[PDB]
Amino acid sequence: DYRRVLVCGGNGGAGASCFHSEPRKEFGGPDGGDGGNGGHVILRVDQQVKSLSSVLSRYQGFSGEDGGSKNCFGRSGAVLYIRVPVGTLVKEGGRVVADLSCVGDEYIAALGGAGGKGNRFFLANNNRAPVTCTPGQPGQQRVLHLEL
Amino acid sequence: APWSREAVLSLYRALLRQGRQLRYTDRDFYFASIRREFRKNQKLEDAEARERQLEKGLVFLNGKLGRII
Amino acid sequence: RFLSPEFIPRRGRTDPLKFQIERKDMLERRKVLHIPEFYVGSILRVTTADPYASGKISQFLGICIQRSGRGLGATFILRNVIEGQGVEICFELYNPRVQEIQVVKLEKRLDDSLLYLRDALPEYSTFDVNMKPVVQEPNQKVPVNELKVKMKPKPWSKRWERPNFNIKGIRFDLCLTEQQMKEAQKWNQPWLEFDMMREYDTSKIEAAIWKEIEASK
Amino acid sequence: TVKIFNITDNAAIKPGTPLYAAHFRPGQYVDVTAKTIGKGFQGVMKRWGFKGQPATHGQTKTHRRPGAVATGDIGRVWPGTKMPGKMGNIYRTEYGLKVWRINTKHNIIYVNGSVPGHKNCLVKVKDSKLPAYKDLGKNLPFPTYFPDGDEEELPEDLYDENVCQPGAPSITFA
Amino acid sequence: KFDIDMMVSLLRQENARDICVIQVPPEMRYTDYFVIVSGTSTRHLHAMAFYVVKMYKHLKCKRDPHVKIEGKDTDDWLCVDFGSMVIHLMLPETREIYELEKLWTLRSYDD
Amino acid sequence: AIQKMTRVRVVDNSALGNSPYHRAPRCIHVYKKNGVGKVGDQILLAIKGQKKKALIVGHCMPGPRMTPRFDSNNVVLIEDNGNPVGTRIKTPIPTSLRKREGEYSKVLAIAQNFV
Amino acid sequence: FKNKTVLKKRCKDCYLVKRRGRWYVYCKTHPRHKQRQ
RNA sequence: ACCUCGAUGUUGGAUCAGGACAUCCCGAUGGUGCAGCCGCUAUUAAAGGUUCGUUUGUUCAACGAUUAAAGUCCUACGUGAUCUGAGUUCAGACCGGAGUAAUCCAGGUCGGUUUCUAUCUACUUUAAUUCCUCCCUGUACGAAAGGACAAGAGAAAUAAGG
RNA sequence: UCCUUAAAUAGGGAUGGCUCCACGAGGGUUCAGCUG
Ligand SMILES: [Mg+2]
Ligand SMILES: [Mg+2]
Ligand SMILES: [Mg+2]
Ligand SMILES: [Mg+2]
Ligand SMILES: [Mg+2]
Ligand SMILES: [Mg+2]
Ligand SMILES: [Mg+2]
Ligand SMILES: [Mg+2]
Ligand SMILES: [Mg+2]
Ligand SMILES: [Mg+2]
Ligand SMILES: [Mg+2]
Ligand SMILES: [Mg+2]
Ligand SMILES: [Mg+2]
Ligand SMILES: [Mg+2]
Ligand SMILES: [Zn+2]
Repeated sequence: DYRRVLVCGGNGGAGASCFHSEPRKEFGGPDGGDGGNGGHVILRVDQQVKSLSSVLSRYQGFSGEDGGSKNCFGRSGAVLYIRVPVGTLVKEGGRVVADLSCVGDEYIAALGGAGGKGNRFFLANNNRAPVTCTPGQPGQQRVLHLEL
Repeated sequence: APWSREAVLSLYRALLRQGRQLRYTDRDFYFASIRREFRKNQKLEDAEARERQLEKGLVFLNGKLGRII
Repeated sequence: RFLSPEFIPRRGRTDPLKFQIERKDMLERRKVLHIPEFYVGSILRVTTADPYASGKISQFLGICIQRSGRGLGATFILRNVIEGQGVEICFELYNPRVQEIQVVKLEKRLDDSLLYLRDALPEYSTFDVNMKPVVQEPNQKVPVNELKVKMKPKPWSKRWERPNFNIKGIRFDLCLTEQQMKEAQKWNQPWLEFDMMREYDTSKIEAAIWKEIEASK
Repeated sequence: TVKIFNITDNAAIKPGTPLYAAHFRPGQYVDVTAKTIGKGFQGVMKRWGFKGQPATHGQTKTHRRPGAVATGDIGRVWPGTKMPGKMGNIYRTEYGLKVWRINTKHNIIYVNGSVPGHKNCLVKVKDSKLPAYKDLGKNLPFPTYFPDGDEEELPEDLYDENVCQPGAPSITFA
Repeated sequence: KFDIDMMVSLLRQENARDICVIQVPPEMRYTDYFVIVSGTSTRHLHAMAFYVVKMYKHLKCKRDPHVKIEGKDTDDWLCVDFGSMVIHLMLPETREIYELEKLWTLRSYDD
Repeated sequence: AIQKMTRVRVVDNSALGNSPYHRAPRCIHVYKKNGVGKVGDQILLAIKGQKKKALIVGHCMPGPRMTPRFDSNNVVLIEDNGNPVGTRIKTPIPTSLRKREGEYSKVLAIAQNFV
Repeated sequence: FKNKTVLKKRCKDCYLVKRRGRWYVYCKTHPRHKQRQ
């Protein structure tokens, strides 16, 4: 009938900033792996679902793992799906941000923050030893109201 | 064009006769199916397809390959 | 006197009593189901009850392309093509659910195994499903069909041209070059026909089996 | 071969008494123990079904060899590690094999499935110990079958109910 | 007993929108009776299929093994295979696009 | 035994099966715990650059006695729900499909010939 | 039960009992209050 | 910067895996914003299991298809006198850049010898699990849509032993 | 961004500089076949 839901998209992992060193190559270069993206929160329409009792009032999109050493990347946050009845108006502040009437329809409520880059990403001929590691972008956190 | 002009009509008559004693199936649906089969197709075939059509109709009439009960 | 192959046992250390018991069971089943004489290459129609269906009988007609196994478990695999789809079925002779075996066309082929019919043309495996059975004279040696089949392109299920197969029913001249034949001859193994210790003499075994069959009668 | 059977005092039998295949009956479940086929010293791949190593792509003299036998820390090999050695020729038991038929004339038991050991090998046969077959001995000859008793001369062949006896009309699944 | 008479009676009682029956010859190794029925919607199809399955389960034939219900996930075509008969529930569009009638009356004389 | 990457013959009336394409259909996945497909087992199939479910209805690998061994690995296209994509099957279909676990009534109904 | 190092009664009906070696806060009206040391 | 620079390159992969539980699945329970199904959360449980492919040395990651699950780790970032050398490491040569040049490079690329016959220790034959289908039963629960346990039966798959 | 695969960190295409005809145990990609 009507449910106030707090969807919080995942947070991208912060890239690492390390450097390689191996027996016969001491200055082996950057190993900062990039962080995984945050898992988006997507309201997928469900025909079986007929009321908004199922949907919770607090959804936290999974956050991506931080980048590791050895150029290891971070597992991106998995997509969180909110099954909703067919014909569900989604409104932020009386905005009707979505209608979600058709079967198979889906609206991305809170996009998971993108993952942060590692130093090896900035590695280049000009930059032979980057120290930068962009922090993982924060995930969206908004309050969406669902009306049948 | 067909095997004979009266062969098709006699076959339709025999099919309707066999549908007269129809017991389990929907008689109206059976008649509608026969009408569809003999109207949607039997207007403008080539002289060759008539033989195959009447042969298959005759086999259906015979029913040794499955009959409608 | 045609002794069915399954009766003659493959040599081994297994006790003769096991063969005696198996032959007793096989003969006692034959007393119910008449297993006619037939050879690899002869066309057979087998009627068997379907267990998947409600006992509805099923008939399969095809050329027997191999006779394998011994004892109660003996099988014969026969082949055909239905709507252009090659199908082979391995029928167990003594399965209690084969209602009947009919030798539609009794004949012998140049080879004791026609597995190469898989690679031969489909015509040599096609056989009319409703073909009527032919009649052979009561006192007459089984006809030997000297047909030599034509083979499709060289990629085959097996290297039929190799000597070890000892195929005689294939027109190798048509599909294989003389160079290919000479290369295949590299596996000749001429001594294999002259090593006398490799030969399995079954005269006494056949005589004993015939005595057992006559006693059963 | 002489084998020992654990019995209750109820089933004691005077030494010297013969035993016959009819001591069992069709439909019973039995256990058969015997020395498996001896395969001699066998490599790890055949003995324990190890994957081995690839045939090509550089593998030098390692196609059927064991990999790392243990970790480096322990500085030893754990007891019971799977290593190449003699396979088979040991006593193994198959449990819960159904008795499909008994030929009394030749004293033959038809036991479902495979049994350990080669042909003409001596097998020790006893009533199944599985819990499902705990108390199925009500109808079996308790001490043993005594032909000398001659209560009813058994037929030549005793068949289980579902067995397609030879000589019966070809089965139709009607 | 549970036979094609029971089939037709139950189906008519639940008011199948259209019914048809084929006497499959014994030489065809499938079954004896091929029933094809059309229904209003997937809900009606499922309802009538469950009803007939319940009647089969409740009536008789304890020794007869239980019976599947195929096509539950699909909405336009269900089918129940009994020991001697097979029923195919569907919608008008599925029936007219699959033409099981011609297939099972004219075995090798159709497209 | 239809594994991954096997080239399979689409024995069906479906447009996907009967349409020419530079790449023959290949098994993409065998819906079985062990990736070995026998008669009645479902598989994924790459037809015309598309993923489609299909059903095994015969294979070259020998099976148990009394069952037919076909010359080519035949397969029938089935939608995700289970409805066969095609409306007719020409080559013989083994009768053993009836008693196997799983839904096969639709396929048997579509089939013309049994073996 | 929620594992707590310090056990606190939340409502009036919560009661402390030392069972099987450790303290528990049991509650009938609000079984949500179940706590284990 | 404490042992090893008086022949151990290193990362991945193959093989075999031993171990911890801070449990991914399967088992038993408490709570729930637990009607049921899905779930979330916490206690207990390490017997068993924990997939295959495309790109790329790549571990990781992305993507495709699955699974009951595709767990986090330690084991000389386990294991190279069991294997591989794909990146990386010497001699050769290019692109970009620095340098007057010789040359150089945490950059990109093409190529590039992986020995050992085992003396000692150790070791070398020690009651299964899960998925699916049916029944219960489209029953409990629910207004409906949906949809259960437990128990039973059938099918398989893997693992062990033949 | 498009093609190639189901999936594509691979491959292909949107005075000097262009221009691959031929050739290459050069380095990548690939159809089909082939095969332990
Ligand atoms: Mg082959
Ligand atoms: Mg190998
Ligand atoms: Mg080698
Ligand atoms: Mg494509
Ligand atoms: Mg100091
Ligand atoms: Mg724990
Ligand atoms: Mg460490
Ligand atoms: Mg290298
Ligand atoms: Mg470099
Ligand atoms: Mg290189
Ligand atoms: Mg080179
Ligand atoms: Mg070495
Ligand atoms: Mg050595
Ligand atoms: Mg490649
Ligand atoms: Zn309280």
